Amino acid sequence: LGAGSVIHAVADNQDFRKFGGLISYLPLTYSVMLIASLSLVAFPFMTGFYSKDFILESAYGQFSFSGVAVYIIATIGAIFTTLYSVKVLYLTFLSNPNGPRTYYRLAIDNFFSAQAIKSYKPAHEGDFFLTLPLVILALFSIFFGFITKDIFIGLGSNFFVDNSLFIHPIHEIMIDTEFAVPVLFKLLPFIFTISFSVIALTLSELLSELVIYFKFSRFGYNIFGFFNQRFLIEFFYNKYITNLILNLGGQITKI
Amino acid sequence: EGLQKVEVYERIKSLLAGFDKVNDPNNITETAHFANDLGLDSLDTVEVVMAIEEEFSIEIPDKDADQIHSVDKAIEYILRQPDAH
Amino acid sequence: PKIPYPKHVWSPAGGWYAQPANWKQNTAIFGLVIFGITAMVWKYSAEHEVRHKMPEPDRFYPSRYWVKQIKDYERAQKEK
Amino acid sequence: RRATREEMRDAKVPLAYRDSCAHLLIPLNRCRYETYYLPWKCEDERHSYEKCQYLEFKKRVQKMEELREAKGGARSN
Amino acid sequence: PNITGFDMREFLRHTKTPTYDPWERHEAWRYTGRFSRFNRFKGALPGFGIATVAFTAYCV
Amino acid sequence: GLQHYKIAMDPALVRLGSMISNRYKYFRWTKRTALVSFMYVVVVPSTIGYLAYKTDGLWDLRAKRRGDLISER
Amino acid sequence: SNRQAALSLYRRALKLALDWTVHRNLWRGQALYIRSLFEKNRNVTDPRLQRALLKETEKLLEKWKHPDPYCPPTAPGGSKYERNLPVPNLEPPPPLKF
Amino acid sequence: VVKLTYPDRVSYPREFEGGLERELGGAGAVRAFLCLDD
Amino acid sequence: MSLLYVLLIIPIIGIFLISTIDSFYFFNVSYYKKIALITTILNLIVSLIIYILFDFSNNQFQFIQENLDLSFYDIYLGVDGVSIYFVLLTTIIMPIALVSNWNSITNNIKSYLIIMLLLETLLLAVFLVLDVLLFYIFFESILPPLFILIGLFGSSNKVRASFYIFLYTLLGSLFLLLSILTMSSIVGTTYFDVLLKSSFEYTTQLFLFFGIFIAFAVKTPVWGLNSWLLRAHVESPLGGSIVLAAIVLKLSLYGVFRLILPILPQASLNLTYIVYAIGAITVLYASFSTLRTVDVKELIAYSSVAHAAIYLMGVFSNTIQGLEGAILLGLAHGFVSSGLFICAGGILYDRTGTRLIYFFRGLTQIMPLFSLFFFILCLGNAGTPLTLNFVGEFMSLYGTLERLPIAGMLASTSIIFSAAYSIYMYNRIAFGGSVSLYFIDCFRDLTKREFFILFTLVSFTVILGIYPSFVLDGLHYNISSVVYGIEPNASYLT
Amino acid sequence: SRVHRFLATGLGASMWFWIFYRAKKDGPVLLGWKHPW
Amino acid sequence: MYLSIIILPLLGSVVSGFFGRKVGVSGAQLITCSSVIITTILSIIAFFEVGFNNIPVTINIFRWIDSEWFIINWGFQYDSLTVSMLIPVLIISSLVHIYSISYMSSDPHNQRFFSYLSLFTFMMIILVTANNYLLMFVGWEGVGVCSYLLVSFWFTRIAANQSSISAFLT
Ligand SMILES: *P(=O)(O)OCC(C)(C)[C@H](O)C(=O)NCCC(=O)NCCSC(=O)CCCCCCCCCCCCC
Repeated sequence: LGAGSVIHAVADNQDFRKFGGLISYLPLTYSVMLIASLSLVAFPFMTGFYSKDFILESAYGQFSFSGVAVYIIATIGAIFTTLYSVKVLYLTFLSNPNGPRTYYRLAIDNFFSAQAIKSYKPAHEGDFFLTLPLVILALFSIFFGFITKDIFIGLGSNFFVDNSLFIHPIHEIMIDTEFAVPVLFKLLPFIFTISFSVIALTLSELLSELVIYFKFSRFGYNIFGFFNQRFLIEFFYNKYITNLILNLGGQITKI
Repeated sequence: EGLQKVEVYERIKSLLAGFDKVNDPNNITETAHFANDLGLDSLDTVEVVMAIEEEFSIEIPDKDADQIHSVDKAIEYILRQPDAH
Repeated sequence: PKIPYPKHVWSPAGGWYAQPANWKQNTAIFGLVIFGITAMVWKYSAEHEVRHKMPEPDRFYPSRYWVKQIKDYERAQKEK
Repeated sequence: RRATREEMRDAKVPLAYRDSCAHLLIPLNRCRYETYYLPWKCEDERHSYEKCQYLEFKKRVQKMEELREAKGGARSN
Repeated sequence: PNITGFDMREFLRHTKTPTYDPWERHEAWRYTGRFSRFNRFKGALPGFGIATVAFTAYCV
Repeated sequence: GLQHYKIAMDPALVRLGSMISNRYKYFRWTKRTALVSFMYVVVVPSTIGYLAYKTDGLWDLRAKRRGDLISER
Repeated sequence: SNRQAALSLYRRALKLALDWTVHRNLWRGQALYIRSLFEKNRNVTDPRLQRALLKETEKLLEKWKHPDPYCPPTAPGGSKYERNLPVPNLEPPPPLKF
Repeated sequence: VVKLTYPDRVSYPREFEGGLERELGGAGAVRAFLCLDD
Repeated sequence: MSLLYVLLIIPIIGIFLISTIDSFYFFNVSYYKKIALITTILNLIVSLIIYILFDFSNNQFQFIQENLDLSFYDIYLGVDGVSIYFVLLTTIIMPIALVSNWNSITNNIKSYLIIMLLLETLLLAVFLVLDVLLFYIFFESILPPLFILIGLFGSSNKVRASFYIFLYTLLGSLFLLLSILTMSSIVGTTYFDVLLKSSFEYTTQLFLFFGIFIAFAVKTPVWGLNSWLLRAHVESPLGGSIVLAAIVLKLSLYGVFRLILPILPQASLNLTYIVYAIGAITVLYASFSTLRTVDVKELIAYSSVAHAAIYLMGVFSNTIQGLEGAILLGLAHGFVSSGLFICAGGILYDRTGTRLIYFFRGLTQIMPLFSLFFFILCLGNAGTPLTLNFVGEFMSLYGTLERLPIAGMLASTSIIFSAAYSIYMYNRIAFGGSVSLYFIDCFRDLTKREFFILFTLVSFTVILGIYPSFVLDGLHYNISSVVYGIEPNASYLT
Repeated sequence: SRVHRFLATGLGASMWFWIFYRAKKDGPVLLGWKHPW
Repeated sequence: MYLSIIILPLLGSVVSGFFGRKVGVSGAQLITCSSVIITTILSIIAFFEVGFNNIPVTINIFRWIDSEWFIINWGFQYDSLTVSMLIPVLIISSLVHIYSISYMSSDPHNQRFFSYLSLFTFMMIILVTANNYLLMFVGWEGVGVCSYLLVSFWFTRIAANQSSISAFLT
């Protein structure tokens, strides 16, 4: 929804390559998306903190090979979660403008003689119907996690006592999730979140050179293209699944 | 409501006014040919087009990027396409 | 602006930029229908809502005033 | 005291918490029922329940001290 | 290397703001007070400054 | 028999429909084409039929509890 | 011939660079290297290598082609392209008994 | 990498008095841990 | 007089009424359609009276008539659980088939109306006769009216289509006839009550199974024998196409409930792996080709081949769920197939004169009502829930799977592959652009005639999709009789 | 339209205060310095 | 009450989509949003009643399929899980309904739009409130068709068409 008001501000553009600034232009829109992203990245003491973070301790609480194995996999995924979380915030909001003049040309500077009435349209925010849901979700994305933590998580909560969610004692990990896990692993995602973000803040608007150097290297060129194009999975889907169906149909109905 | 004659003429004027490679900002008019009137060459013309479409938020196809060689044609070409923001 | 469109194309959902001059009384006319059969649903729902655990009288309970399975039970419990 | 099945089953507590340490869990479940599970009214007895679990946990983990020693620090899982 | 002069190192070396260029005047407005580095980060955390003042009051 | 609306009949589209309609008249037997006809008419259904025969009556889930087998043969 | 297409390569050459480098002040100086590179081959006249020169550069555009170049929304490949299309035929249907 | 270097389990399996035989569906069902091997 | 014989004669009054008015009143061609339409509504009323009297829990055939005048080939009529919904379907469809060609038939309107009214008498008699020789007498009698109907009111290649429907049916039936004749020489009769209680040697059952299955695999049609359907279901007039895909296709499915299941028990139980190989190969091949079909009518026709395999696998599943869902699938297929031909053959072909999907694109901009119904019909073809087509597919597939897991699984690909061609057809015609630019003339939307034959057809498939107990209730007791097998603890109770 | 900025900072003021207020009590718990009791 | 939160989102959608001609753009919005809002308010009540007080409630309207051992009902069961499921579904659907009032005042077909989102809301309640797996499959396929109908909402987008196919077919 925060992105949706962004798209309405510009002429329905969706590319980051022509997004920037908009801090003064969309103050409310920036504020909510930061609130949402912080809960998305599991910033401590947020709605998403209790829900997203507990997983890793629950994953690590099950002291098995698989549980520890996916803890690394989840954490490295959480690391990249931070990266695009700031990428949306940086490129759209915390960066130099990259669109045309009309997105930012305010009325403070005259810049016009006979077209003062029109042609400004400097990417204003939406009306009440567009902003009210933003504010309503903003409160939930801050507090709703803490209020219901005992409701769902708790420690011995009896909310699910009509056999709605059945759990078998043979693989209980709730007590181990809070006690046996070392303190470092409990706060480890917090360490990575605050750390790996500032490198992105350092790599853009502070240096803005290492990322370009890494792009143009032959090893770095393909890793950008490979991940951009979705691991080529749809390529392997269209050519060898659906085009195959479309040719078996062709063989049957002609031969 | 849409783009007007005065909307495009002055707005495009502030673009090439920043050139340090034109003869002078006072040599641009409604019918300023990119080569004869103000000082530009065969390679600068496409560089202007790169600017025009970027600040008009449209595309200029290679077929129609060659008839465009004067500011007068720019006014009529853009008003032809209502895709302009 | 406004996209041009044919004026002959009858739509059940309305067409391109459809709004009648009487969009209010017609809205009111339809709104009565939704309410009318909602309580009609609510009546049947209130009559077939079956439960097995009874609530404490102290606790907040909005359904104590319309449902049958506990209204009879509550007055049956009011006999001692 | 320990909670027998006949009195503890009627409390309707989850299967994973049917342990002998759930004596203090029955009063804990009541307070959440009393105050809609708000996590700022049942603070006292919430800590009281975590007493028995924490004390039990240390007795449990201390048992590994001889258990994994008998295997010479081998892999128990 | 190639028939056309194209060096990767020289191509990447020129990846910086040029000392001379015919395009600052059209691109100067971006690097002004409206979108300066200090002004862009002036409201990175909108309510952070106000919240701390109230936080210290609660402590005292 | 009635008349319809006016249509920009495309001869390329019109002639493409003629060939699809009349393709049956030009089929011939080739090394390739018998192999295609043989795979899809003979081999493939023979494969399903062989598997259906070989796994018929073999499984039944109806009320098999813990400690009993899905298989019946 | 050999002139219309030559400008087309430069039309996309700096455009391709911008779609790789989001911070276009980096791209701003990037074009000057591209610009001066074109200026070096100024009075090349013989089509024998001039045609081959255009073939060679087209190879490296593909070698540096972006995974997804930028397009404006109201453009082929844009987001808003062919979104709200009016009917091609505004006149009402003629009197027919169907 | 994780397989060669991953911590061993810390807590013992929970001990349930009576094995939860009755509450888990009787003898014809999966039971809890009660003085079994480890 | 039996209500069943009332069903067979009212169309004969209509034929006699239609042919003599010219001797009474240049009578307008509008009047004869009025008589033909009313005559079918009367059959619908009688069939509805019969259902309101029908008893859902009786083994004896109901609404029989005493004869006591035995000749060598008498006509006996009966209505039990399995055959009544087939009769009910026929009397519902036929009024809609005539309305679908209310304007499209121009020349020989008397001939078209007389054939269809005759065609109705012959089709009801198939589900009503009470012996297998009578079954064959009426299942092959439809060939001459169908032959002349196609070549008198058909599309450009009607001559080829009429020759294909006549020569495949005749050949398959002759193999069926050799089996029916063998049964009568063993049992001494064909009457259902006498013949059902006769058993047969295992070898006899195997050879009796073939001939009947040769016949029903041509008339199903299973893939590889389906070329008559693509010709005679496209080149036919729209009403004939509706009858050929809603009624004629379902005589073979019903012929399994009289000729294969109760009298060849051992033979069916051992030959299912052939049938499921043919059925799964049929689903699988008839889906891929209809994905590539350019004729819009041929795509709808050849999806019937895809669905007819699913309920063909459900009647050989020996499961009470499969057999019932098979009848439900062939009942729902009649509504959705009828509507789709109306959409393609009746609404597009009338306006455009063409059936090439190349010429159609984005009709939703101009035809909002047509797009609506053509979307529910496409969902029903895809077996989307809330549609009786879904319940029939689901119940047939469970029965097919429960009988042979690998075959039901290979049948279960239909969920993936029927939605593939039903929505690919929907987005190419209704969606996919503004409007096709080959239309040099804007199109009118659905008329009131079109809006009402589609509204009925999707009404039946939806109402019986929320509440299929209307059909399932009367099917239960009689379809119990066509199962074969016993349980160790429930057999031979003493 | 200054009301938009007030909502921007007002939610921004509601946030960044819920953390320190909560870190004052729950902060020592997750750090392992002091157990919840 | 518990069967009402199933019917209301359905009722707004048919009036929005089949009589949207006769309620207009603003009427279609007011009817459907209110229906969602009303369904939202009763959903939070059920969460306070089903979960907090621990009373699951059963509704069995009538039979859907009845074949031998197979008796699937149009029946609905509220328990702790489905009230929790219905909170994010109903809070967000309402907000998105409000968010679309501003969003699509320029899109012509605005009352076919508001019916689809209220038709999506109906089938998500069906999915989570079922007694059984088969009725769940109604809300299952129902949201799938609602998604196709919304992905290709701008059906003159070829891109929306392929995307709608992919969503529907996958
Ligand atoms: P005006 O300037 O229009 O006159 C043009 C003339 C007629 C002089 C022609 O340019 C001409 O005939 N010149 C000689 C032949 C020619 O075409 N020369 C132009 C230069 S070709 C060349 O040098 C090849 C490479 C060009 C640069 C390619 C850059 C591609 C992108 C690189 C970066 C990719 C990653 C971002």
